[PDB]
Amino acid sequence: IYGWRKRCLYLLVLLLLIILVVNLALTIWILKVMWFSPTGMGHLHV
Amino acid sequence: TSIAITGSGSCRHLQFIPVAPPGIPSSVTPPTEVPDRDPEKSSEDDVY
Repeated sequence: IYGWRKRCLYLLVLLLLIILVVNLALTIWILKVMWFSPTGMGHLHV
Repeated sequence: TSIAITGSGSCRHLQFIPVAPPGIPSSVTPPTEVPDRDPEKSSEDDVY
């Protein structure tokens, strides 16, 4: 039934949405505690 | 004319000629003690 077909389709869309949301949260974290710059981590340069 | 008997050496705090000195020295001001303490810290980035 295309009905439950579409239902599970945007259920999968919802799952991809939550994984993207948590990934952006983790990457904003990974940018914050790192003081990240193209020169390198922190105020030094690797 | 004049005689001035003055202490020295081990008699630094002693003068023996009476000139009638009224000198009263002041007191040393008490400086605030400044101990330096450097304990470890968890990151304040935990807040953010």
